[PDB]
Amino acid sequence: GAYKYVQELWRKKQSEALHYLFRLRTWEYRQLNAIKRCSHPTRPEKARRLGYKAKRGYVVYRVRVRRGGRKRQCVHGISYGKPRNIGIVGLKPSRSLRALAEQKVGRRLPSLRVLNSYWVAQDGSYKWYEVILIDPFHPWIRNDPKINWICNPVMKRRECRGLTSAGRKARGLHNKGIGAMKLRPSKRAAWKRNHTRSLRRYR
Amino acid sequence: AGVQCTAHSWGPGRAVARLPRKHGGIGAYANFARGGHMAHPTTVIRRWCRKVN
Amino acid sequence: MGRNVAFSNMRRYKCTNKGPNLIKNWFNQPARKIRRRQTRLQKAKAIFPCPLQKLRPSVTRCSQKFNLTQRIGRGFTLRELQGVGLSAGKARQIGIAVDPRRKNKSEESVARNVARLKEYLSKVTIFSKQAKPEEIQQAIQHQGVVMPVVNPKPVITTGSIAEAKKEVPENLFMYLRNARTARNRARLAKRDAEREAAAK
Amino acid sequence: GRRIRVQRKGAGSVFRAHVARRLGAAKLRANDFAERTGSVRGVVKAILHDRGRGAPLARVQFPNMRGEGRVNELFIAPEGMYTGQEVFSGNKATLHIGNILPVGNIPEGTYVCNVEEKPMDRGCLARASGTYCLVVAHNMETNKTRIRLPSGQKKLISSKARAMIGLVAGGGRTDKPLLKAGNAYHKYKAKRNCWPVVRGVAMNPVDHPHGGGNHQHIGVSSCVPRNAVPGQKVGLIAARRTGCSGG
Amino acid sequence: PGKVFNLKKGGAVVRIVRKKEERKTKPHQEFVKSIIQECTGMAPYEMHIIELLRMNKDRHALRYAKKRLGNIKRAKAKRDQLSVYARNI
RNA sequence: GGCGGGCCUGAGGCGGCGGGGGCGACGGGCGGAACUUAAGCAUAUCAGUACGCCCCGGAGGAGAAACCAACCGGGAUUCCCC
RNA sequence: CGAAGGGAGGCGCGGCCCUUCCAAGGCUAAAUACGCCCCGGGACCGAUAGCGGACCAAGUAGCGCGAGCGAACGGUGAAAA
RNA sequence: CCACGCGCCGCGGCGAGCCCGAGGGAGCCCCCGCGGCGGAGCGAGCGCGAGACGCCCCGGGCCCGCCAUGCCCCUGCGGGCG
RNA sequence: ACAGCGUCGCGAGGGCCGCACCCGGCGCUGGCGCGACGUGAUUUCUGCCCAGUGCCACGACCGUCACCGUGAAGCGAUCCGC
Repeated sequence: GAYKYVQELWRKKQSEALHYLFRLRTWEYRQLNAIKRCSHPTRPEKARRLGYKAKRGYVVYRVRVRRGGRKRQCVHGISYGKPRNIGIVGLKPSRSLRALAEQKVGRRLPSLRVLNSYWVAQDGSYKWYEVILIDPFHPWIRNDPKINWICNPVMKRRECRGLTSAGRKARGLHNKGIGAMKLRPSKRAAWKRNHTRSLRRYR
Repeated sequence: AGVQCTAHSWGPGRAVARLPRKHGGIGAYANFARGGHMAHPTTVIRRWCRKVN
Repeated sequence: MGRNVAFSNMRRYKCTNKGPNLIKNWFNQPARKIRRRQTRLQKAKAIFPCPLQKLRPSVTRCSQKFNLTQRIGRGFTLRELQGVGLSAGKARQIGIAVDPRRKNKSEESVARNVARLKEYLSKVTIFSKQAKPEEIQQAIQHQGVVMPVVNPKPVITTGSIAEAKKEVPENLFMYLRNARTARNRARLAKRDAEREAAAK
Repeated sequence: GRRIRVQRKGAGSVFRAHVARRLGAAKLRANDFAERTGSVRGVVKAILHDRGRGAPLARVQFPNMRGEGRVNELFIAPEGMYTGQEVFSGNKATLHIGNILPVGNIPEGTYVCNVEEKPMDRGCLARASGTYCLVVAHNMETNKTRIRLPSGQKKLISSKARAMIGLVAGGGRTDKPLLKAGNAYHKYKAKRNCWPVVRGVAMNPVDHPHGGGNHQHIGVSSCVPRNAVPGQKVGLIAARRTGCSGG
Repeated sequence: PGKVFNLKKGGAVVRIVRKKEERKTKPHQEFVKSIIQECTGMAPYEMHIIELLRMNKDRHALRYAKKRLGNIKRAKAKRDQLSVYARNI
């Protein structure tokens, strides 16, 4: 039961021990490329929690995402329109950096499927997240009852369709009951059903 | 029906009428025009079934 | 045009010509009934002895507006199941739905549901040990809700005026009124007691 | 309004330097081990003309220290340098015109040109015709040398920084009047599309802030704040004073 | 008012479903926290609260804790835990 | 200072397999208007729409309560009536 | 900035209860939606109508540098006799 | 023109009731089928809560709620009566 | 437009522009330069005015003028000082 201790050590991040490890790790991740393959999960305990198993066809890729708010892509800093829509630099991104990271490593590797992402490091301009990607066509993954669900074609590009945990957090599905009543099948699908005019044959 | 054409009015000052016209000046998008939409097009949302107790 | 017209609470049509399609025509109604009957008929054929519907519990309709009526609920609690001595697997295998989320909330619910299970267990016949075709063919599929919950119609009982008089205080209306206002009459008393301390 | 000429200029596109047929980047020879200790000898193969530069350039060929060939350097030419001169670039270099030595080695009062703003920058200050910098003082404790830039401003540069002894050639080029608009067109064609110049008071209100009315007038004061906006800074930016005066 | 007014509410017995032997974290989790405390120590915010606890008492410590954390209940809990280290010194 | 071996991080090739692009609908993810309505017009409305981009499937998405409630309570999701 | 028992109960804040659940990991059928295309039907339109297009070659002929625009034209007779 | 919402008028069925809701019935003009709305109002609410007459209509009289004010008393900032 | 004539900014750890961002142009540049402006060859000159409005001060910090931080009070949200 070693992992109970490593979860406790990762609860104490500000500790001098882990601050040193976190500084060396970050100085190194800075010297590498944005999307890098990591041979092993740099966090074996967190990977295991999100479904990583050290079998062939399970891969870990670290993706570096830039830290800060969104700036709208309007030329010359001008968004012509009603005054409410005139604002370009104070906007906050709609999806978290954890979700942006998954979407970026999904485009880089369209053949693989994305399980989940964990935070590895952060700095004043960049946050690093590590993603677990599964090869749907590997024999070990196909012939495994536990992970053969990813091999199904509906799970193709899950991070493009907001079905990963980070994407589902952005859609508000991490919440149920009051407040989540108008965002269940989807925010758009609730709007369509609520605003549908049902002209029954006997009306 | 009648609205797949691209027609915009030529306008006042060409000695024509003010209705929407296509590229050659052919009248379009109007009940009076040949190939124009109906003024009030039939709809499938009419109540067809009446209710009896 | 005006005069006294109640104002409209209708909302303006949205996405009328462009957008998601917010109009649902119901011409597909006669043919949806036909498709749904066929799906039930084909599913029924696939399991001839087995009924389409699993036994589901009798549960009080939620809220004070329907407190005294009963409806069908998702499944039997594990306490109701222990009254008939059936595990969740065995209950589901014999067509009784099981809800491990439901908690009884009353002693009465367990008894009402335990009784209902006993009726079903006596009614259920299990075809095992080699399918004797004539006897499986002889079996009749039950159609519709198994044991549909019935809300008995109210009836007028008979009572002694004297026994009732002992149960209620005289001036019941005063007693009821004293209870409705008790918290407020005590808060005003506590407030008045402070206004007295002001003199000292 | 419309984007003004200054704004349109920063995207290049017609206002980009006419750099075709220019010899190359004129730069001091790279600092090397033989420059840092001792001196490398070069021979001035040619003194030629750069398309957009008034000052003559010079092809000096040094030996290749790294290997076996001969390496050619392009240098802004000090006046007096001749074809077949021997130019020494080194820490142990004699004080003759053309030689490149570190500024600490150069004595005070010496006219220097193509001075390095920071050591191993291969050229920065005093590169235009006639221009020169002078050695003012050396602080041998701070390893820094004061120089007077051609503007007059005094800069403390590292004693390690190198400079070519001499005054850049082409001296007194602006003394001659251009005389004709045509002579201006020929000078600017070798440089960038900046000529001819239309005054903003000539342009319509859209084109320039000075813009236009019934009479051609600057409207508000030509002086603009240093914190103006990018299309608003058009007249005299951050002027400490304006007007013709004594001194 | 969330309850309807029925003075006789309670016409059936009620299943007493509560408590379920309310339990603590367990010794093994406590033993894991100790091993990690020995090789981690205290975070900076915790050390600052410990100094306020040794001198400057608690209004300052609970004001710092509520800013550093985010709940009065969590802050009061941190102050009560950090007190043992401060009092022992 | 060389000389092999193990670990770890990478590099080049080779083999097997997989991805890519298409579809005026339905579906998921985002970026996102304005005409318009307010008898003017800034919030608001239009509209969480058009349109741009990305991504599946025959459906998709959702989904087995850190749920609702306040009762003589219920009990994943989706859909319909209200 | 950063918890450890924590979340919720449709008016914030501090206390005390009570009911009720366990987030920060994942899967999942059914009922539901829907064009092309195929199949049937209609109190539909009847050649200026109905798809822009019923004509053996309609997104064609033609027009525009291009993105794009975009027609007209049914019927001899029973038999070509 | 059509849909939908509201006002009022006529007409049909039924009447303190009334109702082809969605659905389900080897059944779709047949059968079965909830809300809802009406039946009690008034007050911001806590809450409290209508009979006395009358062809009909109008008016007066009186009752209920909201607001004040006396008086009496239980289970009392509560009940009764004005 | 022009040659001429001024005025202005700027020593590259810069200036002036581009610019959704990544990054660019002047710049293969370097004050006899680059950018910004007026006036418009000569000949002869260009007076007075710094109130107003600009602009500029390693020109002061006077009065004002924020988050933050720091005190005090509070049960805490908070509020009041600095």
